[PDB]
Amino acid sequence: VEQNSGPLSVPEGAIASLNCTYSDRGSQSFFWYRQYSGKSPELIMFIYSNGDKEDGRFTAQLNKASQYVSLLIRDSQPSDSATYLCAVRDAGNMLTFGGGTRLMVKPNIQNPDPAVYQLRDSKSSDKSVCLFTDFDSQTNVSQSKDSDVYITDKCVLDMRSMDFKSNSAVAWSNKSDFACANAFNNSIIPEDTFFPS
Amino acid sequence: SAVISQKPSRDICQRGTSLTIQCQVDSQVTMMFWYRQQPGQSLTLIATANQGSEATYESGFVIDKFPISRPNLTFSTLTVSNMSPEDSSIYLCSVGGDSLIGNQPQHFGDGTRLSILEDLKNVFPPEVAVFEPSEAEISHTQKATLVCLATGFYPDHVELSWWVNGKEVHSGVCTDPQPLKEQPALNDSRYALSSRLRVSATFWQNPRNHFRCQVQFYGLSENDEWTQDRAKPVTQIVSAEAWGRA
Repeated sequence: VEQNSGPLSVPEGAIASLNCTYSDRGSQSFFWYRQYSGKSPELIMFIYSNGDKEDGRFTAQLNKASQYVSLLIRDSQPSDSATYLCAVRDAGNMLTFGGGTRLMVKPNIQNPDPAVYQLRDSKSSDKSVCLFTDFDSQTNVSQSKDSDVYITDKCVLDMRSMDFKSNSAVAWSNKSDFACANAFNNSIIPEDTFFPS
Repeated sequence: SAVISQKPSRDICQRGTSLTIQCQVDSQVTMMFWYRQQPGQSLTLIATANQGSEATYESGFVIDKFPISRPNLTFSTLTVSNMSPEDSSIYLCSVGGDSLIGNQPQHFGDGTRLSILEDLKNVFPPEVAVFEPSEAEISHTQKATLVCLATGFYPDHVELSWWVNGKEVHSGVCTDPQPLKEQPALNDSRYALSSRLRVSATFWQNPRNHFRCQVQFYGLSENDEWTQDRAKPVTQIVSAEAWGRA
């Protein structure tokens, strides 16, 4: 039995701490995996004896007396957001995987400019699209209370050439009374959220 | 350092049929395993493939349901027998243990995304639409955000990408990690998916720039029978595009 935890949020630039514990004290090998939402698990590094092991911004800590393995991610970036799995090999060749710990490295929004814009309608679509963008990483986007209104969770895009990151959530619906002024009414948006006419 | 090749990549199969997926390694590795994992869930081991004998199945998985055959060290096949929609998952192949380069850790293959439907008539390709940036965002932030919606597709076998002036771009692009159900209570609900491309207002306001939202859909194959007035939902690319404007 190998035990991970669940969902974790770490500020951009801080150290992300991921730990797992195992039951078999006769374990000989310990591994960390990184897995994105679509891809398959990818081995990031491994450790066999007690101490720390650095491999760039990754650090693997092992204490076999206390029965824990750790993965430290220094100078964490939003691209580190994935599910991190801890695997432990017993006295034989059998690997016991953990449930995995989902990591979310939220970006630092230096100049938060929360606003809800209405994008230009598409002549090929019957939907009106609203964009809640440029809010800071502490704002949570709640699900849709209306049935035929669809709201996605917040997304982090990185304009690399401008060194600019921003959050954004999309809301759309084909109702005739759908307006962006109340598209995110079921969420706790900032009070200074800009609502252009 | 072993290269694991899984086939097929993905497949849409009827309920009650059987699919034989395979896993081949370029080098001889001792241990070999078969995993099952749904997107977002945890990795659950099915069995450990033994060479020239029955595989050792974990609790819950039986041989009559998941026959596993490993002739040599570099080849193994898993058959999902009498498939039901509950067997829909991503089937992983993992190899590890002693090799010519020594005892290497377990690395995984690319997996086989298996979708099992009650009726293949429910396979629909996505409808893709691009929404041009808001003028209020352009004047307020000097940044223009395009939004792409892929809606009404089933199952969730889509791959969204943005293309600017014929070149696939990754900067300023964020797509939803997983599609959302259009009617979550319904078990046959079709999926929707959003994605944003954000550029500088001056780049969007250049009418020479071309913006295309490409959505690769993986559907039925040639051998899959199809008798409907609707166009056969084969593997296809559905796109929506927009030029710049000032």
